[PDB]
Amino acid sequence: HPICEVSKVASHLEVNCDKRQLTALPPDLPKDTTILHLSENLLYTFSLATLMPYTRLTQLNLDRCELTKLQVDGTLPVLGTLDLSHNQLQSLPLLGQTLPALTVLDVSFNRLTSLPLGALRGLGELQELYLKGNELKTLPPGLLTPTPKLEKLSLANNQLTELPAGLLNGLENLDTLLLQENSLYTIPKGFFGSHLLPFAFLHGNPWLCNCEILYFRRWLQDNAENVYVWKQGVDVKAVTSNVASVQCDNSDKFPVYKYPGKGCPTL
Amino acid sequence: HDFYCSRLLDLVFLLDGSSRLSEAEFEVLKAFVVDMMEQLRISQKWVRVAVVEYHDGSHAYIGLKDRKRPSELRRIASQVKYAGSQVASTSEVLKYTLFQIFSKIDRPEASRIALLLMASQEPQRMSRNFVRYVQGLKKKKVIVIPVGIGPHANLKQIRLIEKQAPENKAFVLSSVDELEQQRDEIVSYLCDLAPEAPP
Repeated sequence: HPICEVSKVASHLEVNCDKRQLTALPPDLPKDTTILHLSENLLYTFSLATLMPYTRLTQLNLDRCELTKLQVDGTLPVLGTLDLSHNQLQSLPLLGQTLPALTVLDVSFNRLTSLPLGALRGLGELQELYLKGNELKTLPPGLLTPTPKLEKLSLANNQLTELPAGLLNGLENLDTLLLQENSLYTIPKGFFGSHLLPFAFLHGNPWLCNCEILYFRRWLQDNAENVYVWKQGVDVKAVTSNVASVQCDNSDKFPVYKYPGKGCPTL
Repeated sequence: HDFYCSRLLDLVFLLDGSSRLSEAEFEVLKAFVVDMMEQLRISQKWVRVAVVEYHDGSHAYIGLKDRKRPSELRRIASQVKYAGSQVASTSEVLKYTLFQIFSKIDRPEASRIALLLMASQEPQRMSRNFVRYVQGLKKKKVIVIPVGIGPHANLKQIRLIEKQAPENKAFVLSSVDELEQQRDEIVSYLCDLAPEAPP
């Protein structure tokens, strides 16, 4: 092919159209094309329907493409991975109908202010959802209902002030929750329920240490081993275990798990 | 430079970042890695890799999907900052790898190996779920090749490994000075574990 690269990696037919200023999808690409890289180009907009010709398309990358609008037509039978990270999308598109096989969705680092109700309808197979680095303030109620097979959720780095109490309902396979760097202050009663959740990041939050942070206190106490800190160092990333990071808003960086709850109700 | 193969491989490096290894000795481990890398087509196309130095939590320097020219990698890998901490939870880095490295299965036909460079012994309070992880990993077709080093290598953990699966063959070295010695032999066993790769 003329513009993009091709290369049979094992049993996958990978195509690279990355970082070459493209504005829109090239023409006649391989008919086996399983993977497509369109990163770092200049598209500002795209339309998944134009990909239907690629009936083998297992994976797609449209990251760093200025996308401010994403048309979602027709249907992509087998697409399981969709990267839309590092774009300028004002609003999360409804992938459900068109991407039935999606298991990984990444819209981290965009301009998202809110997620429409039923935003995820139709994505049952979904396992990883990343919405880190956005401007969401609150969430829809049954947001994650359409997706009970979910293993990772990232809502870190947003301006969220409160979570939907039954946000993790149905998720009995969730193994990573990322919420560090947000505006949360309390945690709904029985919000974590009874799953194991080996990885949860809750640091970087103005936690309001009052009588209503108590469910969250005990919880932390029984999960010290499950609370980690995320540190990036432009050449290194670090996930470190530290329940102590979840600290009290004003209370001099006071560990929320150690908050006495003095004077609070008995039960 | 001796013998050297190229295959469908997803190799993870786990370097002990405890004090049981001098800074000077850390370098000799880093060297060991840079070599291991050279003897392998570096690319997200044949042999992907990752370098994580641990102790309290992991410190990811490279990732399997990280797109950077081989030259670039080898460097970074070598610029891995000495930690020398007192603790290095083996249970932690494996909990980490199980869920943060091999959570999903991208290249299903390739082999996976978690070269575990142990030089110390983690505080027993942290091993409660150790086995789980090794199991959950094996369940993901991930092969763990623990490579004990020095007088403080946690043998029981290297042993518990060896017997969780056949490919979980262990390797012991009196010191870092003995890596450049075993290097080849090791990268061998790897070759015989993963499928051939076309140039």
